[PDB]
Amino acid sequence: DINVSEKIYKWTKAGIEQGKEHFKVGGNKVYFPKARIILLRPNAKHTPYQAKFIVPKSFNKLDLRDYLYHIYGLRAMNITTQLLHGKFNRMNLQTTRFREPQIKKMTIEMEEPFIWPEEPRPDENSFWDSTTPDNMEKYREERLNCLGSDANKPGTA
Amino acid sequence: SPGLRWYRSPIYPYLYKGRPVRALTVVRKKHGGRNNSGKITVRHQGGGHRNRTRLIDFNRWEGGAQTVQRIEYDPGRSSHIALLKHNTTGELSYIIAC
Amino acid sequence: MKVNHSISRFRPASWFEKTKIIPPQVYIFRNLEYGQVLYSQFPNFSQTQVDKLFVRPNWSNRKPSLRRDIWKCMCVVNLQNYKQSVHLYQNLCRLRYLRDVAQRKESDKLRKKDSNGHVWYSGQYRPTYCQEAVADLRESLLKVFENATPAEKQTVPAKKPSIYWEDPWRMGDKDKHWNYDVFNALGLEHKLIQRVGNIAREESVILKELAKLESHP
Amino acid sequence: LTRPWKKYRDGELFYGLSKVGNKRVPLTTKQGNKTMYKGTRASGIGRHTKFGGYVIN
Amino acid sequence: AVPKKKVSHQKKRQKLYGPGKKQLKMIHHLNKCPSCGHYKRANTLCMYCVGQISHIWKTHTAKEEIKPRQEEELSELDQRVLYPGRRDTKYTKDLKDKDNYLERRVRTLKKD
Amino acid sequence: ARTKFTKPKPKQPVLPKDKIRPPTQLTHHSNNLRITEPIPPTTSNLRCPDDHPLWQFFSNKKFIRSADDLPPSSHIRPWSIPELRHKSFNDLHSLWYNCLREQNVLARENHLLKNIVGSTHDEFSELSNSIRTTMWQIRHVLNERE
Amino acid sequence: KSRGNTYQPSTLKRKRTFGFLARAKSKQGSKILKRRKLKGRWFLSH
Amino acid sequence: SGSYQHLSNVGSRVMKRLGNRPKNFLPHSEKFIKKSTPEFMKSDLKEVD
RNA sequence: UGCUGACAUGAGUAACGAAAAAAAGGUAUAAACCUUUUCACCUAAAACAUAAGGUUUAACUAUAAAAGUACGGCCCCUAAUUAAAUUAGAAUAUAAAUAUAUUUAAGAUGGGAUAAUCUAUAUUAAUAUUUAUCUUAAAAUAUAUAAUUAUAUUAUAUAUUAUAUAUUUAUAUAAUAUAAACUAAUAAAGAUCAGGAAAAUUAAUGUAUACCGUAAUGUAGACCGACUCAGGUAUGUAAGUAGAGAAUAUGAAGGUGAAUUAGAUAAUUAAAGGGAAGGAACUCGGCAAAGAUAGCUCAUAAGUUAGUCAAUAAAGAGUAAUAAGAACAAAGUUGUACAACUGUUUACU
RNA sequence: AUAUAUUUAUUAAUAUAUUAUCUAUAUUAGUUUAUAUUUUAAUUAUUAUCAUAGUAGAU
Ligand SMILES: [Mg+2]
Ligand SMILES: [Mg+2]
Ligand SMILES: [Mg+2]
Ligand SMILES: [Mg+2]
Ligand SMILES: [Mg+2]
Ligand SMILES: [Mg+2]
Ligand SMILES: [Mg+2]
Ligand SMILES: [Mg+2]
Ligand SMILES: [Mg+2]
Ligand SMILES: [Mg+2]
Ligand SMILES: [Mg+2]
Ligand SMILES: [Mg+2]
Ligand SMILES: [Mg+2]
Ligand SMILES: [Mg+2]
Ligand SMILES: [Mg+2]
Ligand SMILES: [Mg+2]
Ligand SMILES: [Mg+2]
Ligand SMILES: [Mg+2]
Ligand SMILES: [Mg+2]
Ligand SMILES: [Mg+2]
Ligand SMILES: [Mg+2]
Ligand SMILES: [Mg+2]
Ligand SMILES: [Mg+2]
Ligand SMILES: [Mg+2]
Ligand SMILES: [Mg+2]
Ligand SMILES: [Mg+2]
Ligand SMILES: [Mg+2]
Ligand SMILES: [Mg+2]
Ligand SMILES: [Mg+2]
Ligand SMILES: [Mg+2]
Ligand SMILES: [Mg+2]
Ligand SMILES: [Mg+2]
Ligand SMILES: [Mg+2]
Ligand SMILES: [Mg+2]
Ligand SMILES: [Mg+2]
Ligand SMILES: [Mg+2]
Ligand SMILES: [Mg+2]
Ligand SMILES: [Mg+2]
Ligand SMILES: [Mg+2]
Repeated sequence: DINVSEKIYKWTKAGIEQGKEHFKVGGNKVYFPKARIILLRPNAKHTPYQAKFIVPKSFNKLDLRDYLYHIYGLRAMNITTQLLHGKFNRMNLQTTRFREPQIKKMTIEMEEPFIWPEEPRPDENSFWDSTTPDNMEKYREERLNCLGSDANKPGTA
Repeated sequence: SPGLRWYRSPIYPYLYKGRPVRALTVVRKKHGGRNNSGKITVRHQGGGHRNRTRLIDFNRWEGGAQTVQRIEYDPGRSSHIALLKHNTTGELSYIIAC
Repeated sequence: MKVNHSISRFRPASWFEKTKIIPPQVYIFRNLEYGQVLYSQFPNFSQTQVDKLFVRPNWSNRKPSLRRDIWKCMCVVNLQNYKQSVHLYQNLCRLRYLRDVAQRKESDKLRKKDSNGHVWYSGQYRPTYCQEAVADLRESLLKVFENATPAEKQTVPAKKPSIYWEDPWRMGDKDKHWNYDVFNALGLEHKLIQRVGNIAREESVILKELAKLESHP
Repeated sequence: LTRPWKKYRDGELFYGLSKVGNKRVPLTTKQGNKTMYKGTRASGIGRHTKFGGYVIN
Repeated sequence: AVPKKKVSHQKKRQKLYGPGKKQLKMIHHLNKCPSCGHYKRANTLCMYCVGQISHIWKTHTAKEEIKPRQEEELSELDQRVLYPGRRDTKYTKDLKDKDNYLERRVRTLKKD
Repeated sequence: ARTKFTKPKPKQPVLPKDKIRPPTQLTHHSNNLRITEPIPPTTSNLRCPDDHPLWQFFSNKKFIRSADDLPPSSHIRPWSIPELRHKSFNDLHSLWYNCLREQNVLARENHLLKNIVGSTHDEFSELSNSIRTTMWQIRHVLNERE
Repeated sequence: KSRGNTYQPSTLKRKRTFGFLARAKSKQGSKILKRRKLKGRWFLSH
Repeated sequence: SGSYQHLSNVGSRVMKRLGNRPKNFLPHSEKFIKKSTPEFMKSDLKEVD
């Protein structure tokens, strides 16, 4: 009489209305999970009703839903998985090349909107200043690459 | 064409133009003249048209009267084959046609 | 066999009143990868609609693909008549044609650019297309309503048109835009699609319930 | 000119630092024919179906 | 063909620096630019002055930049939520760093 | 090939007037539409709750904490095994989840620090390491209790 | 015709013939792996 | 510095080789480290393990 | 012609690898980067969409979004084939290693339900290679005055008008509407070279829909060739005009115009165009170059193994061409030696 | 059709200037065309590019 998609929709509606899970909870209970998730800054292709996380590679879509709901009360209406690639790198040419980690990221659809806080101004917070790190690296590369008479060339760092 | 000048083949208008009975045939596996070691043990044998081997009867144990339904060309041999049907039970069989 | 479906041809108001498969409405979908917008008369679409709407694609306005995950419903506009629904669909397609072929120079004149003079993008995602789609919807609705305005009780007061948005944030300023006398007189409202279920996956169910509500106002 | 700051041939590649390297590194999800499936230990949840679907346990 | 013996320092140096056609010539044909007393080449214009006039032309004929209204009247929070930042690759970083692979012309000396 | 002996083809047949079926659509789009400026989506239309559960990923609703906001290492210490020995199962469970939530906040701050600004302050890292120390102490205690 | 392009890459064949299992599932391949271990090589097989 | 390296432990062998440098070659790395840092950053004492 | 390392001579020489580019502005910074306009080049591609491969090279770290109905993989099933697996003391044989036969497991380049009026896979109740689409049919038209032929049609793809509804879902349908190509589903039928394997229905409950691929490159600067190498590399679409055609000419959209530029254009070298008088006098040799008087419809000999084999005969005719005025297909006879013929061969003399 | 200026207590004819000669439906599945319907969506004089300098007669 009712399609299974319609039945799923009424299931989710009933869950929200009754305040319980909007999904079916599994039987493999995990009392002490040590998984960590990383909230990410929105992209131009997302809407204020979406949030993206960096999650464990062995993580799952249902796992993210359950984790968010039970630990934070956030209801993810639709979850979507984006598993990234690992590019080859080598800290120097005289070392074995090895692939970078493959990071897993999931986007969740929410019910109420969210906008991140403002960027801090350079003078407000000490950790949020790229001048000192970037200048240190530029001095690093200049000193490592100054071969001959460039040692007397005035530096720009 | 020069390839048709010396092509002769007997024609039997009574032969059956359709397919054989599938239940009495098996796919014929091609070996290429190579044995279980993969080496050519019989030369000059190789690629050809896909074929099915027909399970024809050489024992004729059953007995009784059987009517020949049709005569067919069997690519796995040189003689024609005859499809039989038993008068009492109706089971179908293949034999060498005289 | 019955090769031809409802979504195959372009269906006029006579067809819509003969079948009554859906009430008078037009669907507008957003592409989650390229930011483009697709218009349809039905809750679904096929390759013919994509071909009709992306006629002259370039490295900026690439021709999108029919992978159902990247297509999502932006809005559902509910009108008072099948004539008006067809009129609005035709207006939207015509204005897309004007924007991409006939009057591309002025479309570009108005678009945003970054350094190097390219239309602003993040990846292959260009926000300007959704905004242009909303502007075209406003313009087409304005023309559609301007065409006919009985403003009298001939047989019934008739129902009031609506726009069901995926999210209130998509439409711009409600006062600097969407604040004209035609819309106010017709009583156009701006409603929202309910978020009480997996909207992306159960899109069809949600839209069908909305269609039933509109059919029985 | 690939890079406007290098007008002459000096050894720099179109992209990257080295064209060669070790190829005996372990594989991952992005590499292989369409038939290759490695996985991420994220789904031992249910049973595959005889037709191709998947039923959650 | 192929050399049969290594050429001596004498032979190489006299072959290269010996003949006068291979030697750079002192530039005698310099004079004073009438618009500014600086050095310039004879039967040639002065780059400082030519560029100055071209700069005047640019400042007086530049086409007004195009700043769309919908963008110029857009709030900072909306700009941040619609047009977020991004990370520039090494290629674009170097490309943006322009003063390390482009040289401006150098002024000549004042002729007195 | 088109030689010069070629003969032009005739025009293909045309159905007479009295037999042509009229089109089902007799009216079309308006020939007066004009290209209008795009309308950006405005955030003024949103009512974002201040108690949104995504704020639990920030401390005091700060984008990224300052050295002053962080807890000084002198005043902080991880839990001890004997102190966790006599905490009920509910208390250990709740402490575990509080630790995980704090670690998530520190994780996002540390990711922004090491990915965007690329600094080597390594403060959030050691703070999360202290939390992890408490966590495995809790695990040890529960195992030994059973 | 021209030569030099003898290596035509294909991960399927590369793994089937030079993969770790392709050697660990036999006497001879096991010996190759063991010899490389004894020499101390970092990478035993593709 | 966009690396994601702070999220996974990849190249364990190489990392251990770099972090367990032989003690008799330490001056080799000491030289580059010293000459690649500013005066207000460096100290005249030998880093210890 | 010792080995390694450093540095020389050739030498600031040869080269910078098929190529259309020019101004103005970004910038009194630019041949080389970006933008605009002009000009060109590829266009049955140098375009679009993909497979394989690869130092992510991409429109990038805020980064490539799937329950399925055009989503692939994963999974069920197997082909070729593989397997320290498998078989009363005893499967067989064997210097060891090991090799046979049988089972079982694995293994695509293959097969696998439903679905836009959108759909439902699970548990308990029984155990069809390959190839072709008629001389002849019926109406109305062009038809002639009995022709007979000239054709939609001698078979399918859908939308409108009317005869009806269960409070207009499925039908019985009579009319209206196609020019040339192509597609997937029928029906009938031709030769011999005779054309894969494998996993079974109703009921009652049941479905909260896992994992992985998804960027860009992909007749290539993003793979295999030691190079940003004129080489090698798998599919589908591939505007219109013109044609028998996917030939050839153009090129609408798209993409592009290149790690070399500006002058000058000696001898000489390469690729290309023209040539008075003569026409193989060159040379070992007509090597190279030149030579086409329809491409459609006619017509086409001697020999002959009877096969328009010779034959795409040669020469010739019809069709506007009469001083000529695109590209492409089409390059003459004859004797002899050898070999029946199509085919295969010394990857690189 | 836009823009500046008027013939009454948007705007008609002029001075001109700028931009365009499109789209969209039907004819049983898809592509092309052809004709109907919709729309303002045109038919004369010069010019250029490409086809070996595209081609032949001169110079
Ligand atoms: Mg996925
Ligand atoms: Mg023999
Ligand atoms: Mg869906
Ligand atoms: Mg390579
Ligand atoms: Mg791949
Ligand atoms: Mg090699
Ligand atoms: Mg092999
Ligand atoms: Mg020389
Ligand atoms: Mg020379
Ligand atoms: Mg030279
Ligand atoms: Mg310039
Ligand atoms: Mg061609
Ligand atoms: Mg063509
Ligand atoms: Mg491509
Ligand atoms: Mg799938
Ligand atoms: Mg199997
Ligand atoms: Mg397969
Ligand atoms: Mg791909
Ligand atoms: Mg793609
Ligand atoms: Mg080579
Ligand atoms: Mg190449
Ligand atoms: Mg062509
Ligand atoms: Mg063009
Ligand atoms: Mg390209
Ligand atoms: Mg070049
Ligand atoms: Mg020259
Ligand atoms: Mg001559
Ligand atoms: Mg002559
Ligand atoms: Mg002679
Ligand atoms: Mg002679
Ligand atoms: Mg010749
Ligand atoms: Mg004769
Ligand atoms: Mg004769
Ligand atoms: Mg020829
Ligand atoms: Mg021969
Ligand atoms: Mg031959
Ligand atoms: Mg040879
Ligand atoms: Mg051309
Ligand atoms: Mg030319």
